[PDB]
Amino acid sequence: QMQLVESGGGLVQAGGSLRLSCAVSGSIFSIITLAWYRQAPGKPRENVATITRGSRTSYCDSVKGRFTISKDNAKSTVYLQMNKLKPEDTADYYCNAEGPAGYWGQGTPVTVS
Amino acid sequence: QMQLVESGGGLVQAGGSLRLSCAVSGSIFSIITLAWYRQAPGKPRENVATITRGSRTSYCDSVKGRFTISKDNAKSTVYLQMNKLKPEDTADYYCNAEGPAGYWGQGTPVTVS
Amino acid sequence: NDKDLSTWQTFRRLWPTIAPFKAGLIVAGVALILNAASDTFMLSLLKPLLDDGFGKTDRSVLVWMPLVVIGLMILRGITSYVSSYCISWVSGKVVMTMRRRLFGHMMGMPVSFFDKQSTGTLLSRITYDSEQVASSSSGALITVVREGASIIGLFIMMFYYSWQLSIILIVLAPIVSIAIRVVSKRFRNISKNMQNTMGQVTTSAEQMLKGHKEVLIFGGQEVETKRFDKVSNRMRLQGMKMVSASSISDPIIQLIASLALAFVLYAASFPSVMDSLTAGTITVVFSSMIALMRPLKSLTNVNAQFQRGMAACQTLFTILDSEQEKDEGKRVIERATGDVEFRNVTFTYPGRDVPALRNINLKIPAGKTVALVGRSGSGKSTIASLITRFYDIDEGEILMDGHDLREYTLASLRNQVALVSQNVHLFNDTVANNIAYARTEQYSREQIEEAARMAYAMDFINKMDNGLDTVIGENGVLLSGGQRQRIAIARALLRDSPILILDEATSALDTESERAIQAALDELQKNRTSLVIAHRLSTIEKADEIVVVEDGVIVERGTHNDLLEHRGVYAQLHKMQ
Amino acid sequence: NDKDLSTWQTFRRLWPTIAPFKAGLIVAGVALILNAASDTFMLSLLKPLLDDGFGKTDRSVLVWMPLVVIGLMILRGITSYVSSYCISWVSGKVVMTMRRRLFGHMMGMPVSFFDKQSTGTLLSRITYDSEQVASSSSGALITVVREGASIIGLFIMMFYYSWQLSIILIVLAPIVSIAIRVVSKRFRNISKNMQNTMGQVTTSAEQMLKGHKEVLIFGGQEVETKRFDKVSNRMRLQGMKMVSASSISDPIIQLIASLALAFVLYAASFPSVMDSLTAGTITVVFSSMIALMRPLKSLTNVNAQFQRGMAACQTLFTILDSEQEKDEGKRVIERATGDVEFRNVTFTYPGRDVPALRNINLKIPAGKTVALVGRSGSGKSTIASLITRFYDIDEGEILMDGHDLREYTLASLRNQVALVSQNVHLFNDTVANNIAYARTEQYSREQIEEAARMAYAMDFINKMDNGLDTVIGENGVLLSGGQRQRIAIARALLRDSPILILDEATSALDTESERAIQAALDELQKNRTSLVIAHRLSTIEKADEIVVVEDGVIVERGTHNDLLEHRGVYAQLHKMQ
Ligand SMILES: CCCCCCCCCCCCCCCCCC(=O)OC[C@H](COP(=O)(O)OCCN)OC(=O)CCCCCCCCCCCCCCCCC
Ligand SMILES: CCCCCCCCCCCCCCCCCC(=O)OC[C@H](COP(=O)(O)OCCN)OC(=O)CCCCCCCCCCCCCCCCC
Ligand SMILES: *[C@H]1CC(=O)N(CC/N=C2/CN3CCN4CCN(CCN(CC3)CC(=O)OO2)CC(=O)OOC(=O)C4)C1=O
Ligand SMILES: *[C@H]1CC(=O)N(CC/N=C2/CN3CCN4CCN(CCN(CC3)CC(=O)OO2)CC(=O)OOC(=O)C4)C1=O
Ligand SMILES: CCCCCCCCCCCCO[C@@H]1O[C@H](CO)[C@@H](O[C@H]2O[C@H](CO)[C@@H](O)[C@H](O)[C@H]2O)[C@H](O)[C@H]1O
Ligand SMILES: CCCCCCCCCCCCO[C@@H]1O[C@H](CO)[C@@H](O[C@H]2O[C@H](CO)[C@@H](O)[C@H](O)[C@H]2O)[C@H](O)[C@H]1O
Ligand SMILES: Nc1ncnc2c1ncn2[C@@H]1O[C@H](COP(=O)(O)OP(=O)(O)NP(=O)(O)O)[C@@H](O)[C@H]1O
Ligand SMILES: Nc1ncnc2c1ncn2[C@@H]1O[C@H](COP(=O)(O)OP(=O)(O)NP(=O)(O)O)[C@@H](O)[C@H]1O
Ligand SMILES: [Gd]
Ligand SMILES: [Gd]
Ligand SMILES: [Mg+2]
Ligand SMILES: [Mg+2]
Repeated sequence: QMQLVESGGGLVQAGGSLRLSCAVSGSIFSIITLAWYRQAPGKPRENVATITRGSRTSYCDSVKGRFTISKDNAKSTVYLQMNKLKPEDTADYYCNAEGPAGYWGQGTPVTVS
Repeated sequence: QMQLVESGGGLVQAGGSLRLSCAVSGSIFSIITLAWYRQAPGKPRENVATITRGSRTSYCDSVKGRFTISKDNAKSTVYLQMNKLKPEDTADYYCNAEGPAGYWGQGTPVTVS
Repeated sequence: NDKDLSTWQTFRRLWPTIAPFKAGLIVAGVALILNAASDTFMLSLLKPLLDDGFGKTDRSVLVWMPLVVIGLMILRGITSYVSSYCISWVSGKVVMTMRRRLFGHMMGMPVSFFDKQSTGTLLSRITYDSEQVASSSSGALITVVREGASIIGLFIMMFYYSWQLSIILIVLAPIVSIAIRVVSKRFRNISKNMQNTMGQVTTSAEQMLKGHKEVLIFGGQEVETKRFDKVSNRMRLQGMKMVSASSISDPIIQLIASLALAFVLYAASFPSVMDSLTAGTITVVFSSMIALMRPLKSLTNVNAQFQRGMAACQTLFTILDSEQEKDEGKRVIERATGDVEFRNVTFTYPGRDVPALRNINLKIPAGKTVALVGRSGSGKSTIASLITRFYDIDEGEILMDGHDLREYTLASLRNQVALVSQNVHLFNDTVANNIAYARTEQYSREQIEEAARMAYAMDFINKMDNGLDTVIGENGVLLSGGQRQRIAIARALLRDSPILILDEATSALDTESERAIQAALDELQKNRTSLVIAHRLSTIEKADEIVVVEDGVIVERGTHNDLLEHRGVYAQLHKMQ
Repeated sequence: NDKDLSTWQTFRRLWPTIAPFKAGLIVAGVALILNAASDTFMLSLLKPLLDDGFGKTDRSVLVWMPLVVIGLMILRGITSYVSSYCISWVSGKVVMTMRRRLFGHMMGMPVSFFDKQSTGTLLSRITYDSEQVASSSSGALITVVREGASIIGLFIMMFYYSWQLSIILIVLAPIVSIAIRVVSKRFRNISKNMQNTMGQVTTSAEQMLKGHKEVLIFGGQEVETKRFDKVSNRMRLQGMKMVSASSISDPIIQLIASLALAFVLYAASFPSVMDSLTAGTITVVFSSMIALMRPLKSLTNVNAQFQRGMAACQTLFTILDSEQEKDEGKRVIERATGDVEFRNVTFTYPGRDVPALRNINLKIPAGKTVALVGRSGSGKSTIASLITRFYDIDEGEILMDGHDLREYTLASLRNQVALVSQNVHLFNDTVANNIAYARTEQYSREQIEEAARMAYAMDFINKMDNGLDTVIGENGVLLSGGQRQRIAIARALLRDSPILILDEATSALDTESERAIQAALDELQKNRTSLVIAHRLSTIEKADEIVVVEDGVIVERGTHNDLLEHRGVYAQLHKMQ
């Protein structure tokens, strides 16, 4: 059974930089779709970034140009890169494998001063 | 060879009523598409009304609600009905059978005071 | 249809086929005469052996008699071998020629013929009927000529020693002849019924085999088994009719020719016939009237066998003098200049009494694309099939380069058209052979690779474990549906025919694959006549003339933007897609 | 594969089949004994006729001799008829049983078997091979038993009058026997090669007939004609090999048995053998040698014929003891409760060494719809074919209602699935029969009309000149492509199966037709399990789970709106469509 675990950051100040990682095991990592979702305490899960086999990337307009999504096949690890963080980004971030109806990780909280 | 001849009106005052007819012979009149086009001295031909086998009608927005298009299968005659004419309608009106790449008639001029 | 003629009539009909092979027949006739002579002389040796007794007369003859027997056996073996080999050779050549003629005739039939036929019936004509001809003309024919020659020899030997008894043989011969007449007609009728039943058996097995998946998922095993039981029992019953006629005719004919044995015994008992000759002469006669009853049994049984092939030959002739694709056009066009014009054509399918197209005035100029759109069953594939002369129009004219299609040679006409049909059919060979199906020597492997790359098939071919040399299934079954479609597209693109017809050639493909194929088509067919039949409008947006068809009439025609104006049928299709 | 066994060995294998029909065989054996007795007694009548001379002895035998002859002929005819009829009857029953068994065996084979086979080869097994069995066991078998019985009678009559000459007959019999041994093996080998060549001939004719349109438009007549010439000439050459062996073996065996005639003449010439018996026995003896040489010729020629059927029987046995669809599940399900689950299944097609699906963890809950999307060649029809157990998975488990698919009876499993395949196959029958293909007695015509109306096929059926009773072509050829698709849709909808699979079931249809069909599917399949394979996203927008497949792996799954978020593969497909 394929399982995927997040290694995230903690509390960062406004305008700082962060990087989250997610290791996916039991997967055909070179083909499946990977994504980063976020969840505020009130609002439901919202897709933040998506990466696909051809390394094609996508992002929610409200965060395009700030975050980056990358994946290393050899390490089989997906990465989310944070730049110019804002207080509205303080939420629980999850990684996802192959679609919103697929597989999710534990998730890591991120707080912005 | 199918041929289609127009019987139109002449000069009418503003706000008047007119009715043009077109007889189509040599056609499968119950199925083919029929249309009324118009041409000003400067502008090219512009579709005014269209009627199709299921008696479904269509009209250019700038004239919808004023003209009507009808067809009598037994007489095999298509009809255009004019109501609340405007000076901008003064042009040469043609009937058309089965598409802009199909068959056209001689056409009849219509002038509005 | 086949009227029962006779044995002599069917051999007269077959003679033009057997004529090239006269020499083997002549040598086999000589061998048959020598073989019959050897047989008769051996059965005649009795009279010296009996009259010139073992001890009654000087032994003299007894000394050289064994060597005469062994030498006559030597000669008999040689002549029998030569006769059998030559007759079998001629029969095999005749059967191969008839098989090739039947194959060519079937390959030349019209499309409506195959629409109203079953594959199993024609395949039965190829397999069962011709193998009946072969079995008859090889085995039964040797048997009948050899036993006839034996009978004639015994007749000759008997008319010599005592004609007074050969006279009763003479009077009984016509009775046996007319009996064999009647039974032969019965045999031929039964054989024709058997041919038809075997066609039904083949049709049943064919339909089961080619619909195996539907049988499996809809649980059709009971129905198919019951059907096959019906046809196979009917085959058994007709074989039983044949056996009934055979085993009722053989004993009666042996009963008739036995009256000769009864008559010779009565003549011997009569007090005025004997003492003319030695005991040996009537001994030879009784031995030879007896001997004579044996080739009669052989002849009648192999006649049962032989009429099967006679009937199959008669069926063959009836098929071979049928009409083929109507081909009475002589001009041979080297390469058409694109233009195709329907002028006022009306078409009705055979035996359907309602037109499929009514008044089609459609122009396909050289270098241009016409896109046929319309709902299912409106008549687009019908127009496509009329361009290729699969069917012939009832009224109007279809012109190519200013001339009627029927004015052209069929082969010359069809060399101008490359067609991807709605229903893709592939052959059980390799990918390269499928792409260059009928032109494996004319197209280089580089040209085949370019064709497969224009059809977006080069990617999945390189993922096959054998490359372009991978064997695909019977109908490309070892491929996905879109892969089969793309292979057929490549097959049509390999031949830069002036007229290219695509008949929903993107139906099994995904949007990106169709976009790639459309990009390849753009440049390749910028100066080539093209006719595209599409149910999706994204495929045909750039076509020079879009034509909308409904119930077999053109209802609109025009370009994409002019048709998106004019707010007619095409506007509704585009809006709802 | 078939190792040449022997004639006796194939008869032992045939006995389980001939055992139900023992009574006819017993009566035919009695009839054969009586027939041989009549033959031998008739050929024995010489010795009274010669010893009790025409005038040398008192005329007391010749008066009643004609009536004896006619009565013995009467009896001979009756016994010959009975023997022939019963043996032919038993052979026909055996052949029909073998034909039915071969049909059932082919109907039970796996799908991969038909993928790697040719239809013409199997059809040849049904037609040519079984007709060889029939021809042999009917004609040649009667001939061989009757001539054997005749030979045994002549042997008996000869050992009686003068054993001193029967001794040389005894010593020559084994030589003739071992000769017939060797030639029979050669005949069987040639016959098997001929069977294979006939399969090739049928394959060629089949491929021509079913690809007739491609032959016509791509100009394949030369290639097909050349192919057929090759196979037909090979068939002729193998028939020539058979004839060579036949016409070389027959004269040699007749040369051997003639040494008996040479020996009897030498014994007669020898000065110590005669005077034991007067003119009479030795005349009967010479006449019996000359008679005995005749059934030998008949026996050898019909042995040439008979080994064909022996070889065909051996091939039949080899086919009949092959393995069939693996069916070792015994938990029949009356009606499945919808759920279908794939657990880490991996599938590789036979002889392809690269997986088509890799780790499929896919759930199809009861009452829900899963829509499989993805590019061509990604593996959607493979998943569909794994659900129906057309192929068996290599790793993982496919579960239905909590149980593995292989745990179930195949027929029970397939009664749960209604499938419209990517490649639509129809049967040459009426529209109603096609819709209710294997259930013509279970479904009312009202139910058939409701099915055809749910499939939007009711409109064009009412425009046919015969209604639902119109006969469609061999593969529905007398219909348009969308009409054939809609008929197959109606066929699948007639059976309210708990699991319905549509495999691009809107490919040949126009947008409005698909919308109508989709509306009908809405209400009918709101609580059925459904699996839809689509290349068009407008068809599958309401599906409960959309699953995107690529190269055999699930790359995304989710609902339409959740997948239009998440901006992944499905978002790109939707944007570009
Ligand atoms: C003196 C000079 C005479 C010259 C005559 C010259 C012409 C001779 C006659 C013509 C030649 C023979 C014609 C052979 C073909 C006739 C058709 C045939 O065989 O039909 C048999 C018939 C078949 O069955 P049926 O129901 O009719 O059809 C469907 C099922 N097959 O089955 C039947 O209904 C038949 C009855 C069943 C049993 C038949 C066998 C009985 C035994 C026959 C033994 C014969 C030996 C000699 C006996 C002599 C006794 C005095
Ligand atoms: C007295 C002996 C007692 C002791 C021994 C007892 C046991 C005897 C066993 C006999 C076995 C017989 C076997 C017969 C079948 C053998 C196979 C066969 O017939 O092959 C013939 C062969 C086929 O052609 P081939 O070129 O080899 O291959 C290409 C495809 N045909 O063709 C050839 O290559 C050879 C062709 C030869 C020429 C044809 C025949 C010419 C005439 C001779 C036949 C008539 C003889 C009659 C008697 C008179 C004396 C010779
Ligand atoms: C992506 C980036 C982000 O933060 N998003 C949320 C922005 N706020 C939205 C309010 N939305 C509430 C109702 N949504 C359900 C319908 N959504 C479409 C209508 N949305 C306006 C009302 C437009 C949005 O896409 O986002 O909306 C569809 C949806 O699932 O989006 O999420 C949502 O908030 C619930 C982002 O969408
Ligand atoms: C229907 C009713 C009527 O009277 N029309 C003309 C209205 N005037 C239009 C100006 N148009 C000039 C260039 N057109 C070529 C492109 N057209 C699309 C852009 N049009 C704006 C510029 C928008 C219109 O549909 O109509 O435009 C496409 C076209 O063929 O329309 O005709 C046209 O005038 C030329 C009507 O269109
Ligand atoms: C089916 C297996 C093939 C092997 C067959 C072995 C049996 C062959 C017997 C041939 C039958 C008799 O063949 C007979 O030949 C003569 C000429 O010789 C044909 O005669 C034909 O040609 C002559 C000469 O041009 C013309 O009069 C006319 O065209 C026609 O009668 C007879 O119509 C045919 O009946
Ligand atoms: C070619 C088509 C066939 C239709 C025509 C039939 C022709 C007649 C063939 C005669 C066959 C002789 O059949 C002979 O029967 C005996 C009966 O004990 C079989 O003997 C059998 O006995 C035992 C039980 O009794 C079986 O387990 C076993 O299969 C076999 O040994 C012989 O193996 C077979 O050789
Ligand atoms: N061989 C045939 N014999 C008789 N009628 C036929 C035959 N083929 C097609 N038809 C009918 O002729 C009409 C037009 O057929 P066809 O030209 O194949 O439609 P189409 O436009 O190709 N449909 P589609 O492929 O679904 O887009 C329909 O009513 C068909 O049922
Ligand atoms: N019988 C077969 N034997 C071997 N390989 C096969 C067979 N059928 C399909 N394949 C291959 O298996 C892969 C998946 O096939 P398939 O599942 O049919 O694709 P698909 O998703 O149905 N394509 P499409 O029909 O165009 O949407 C492709 O590489 C096929 O060529
Ligand atoms: Gd939203
Ligand atoms: Gd405009
Ligand atoms: Mg079509
Ligand atoms: Mg598929």
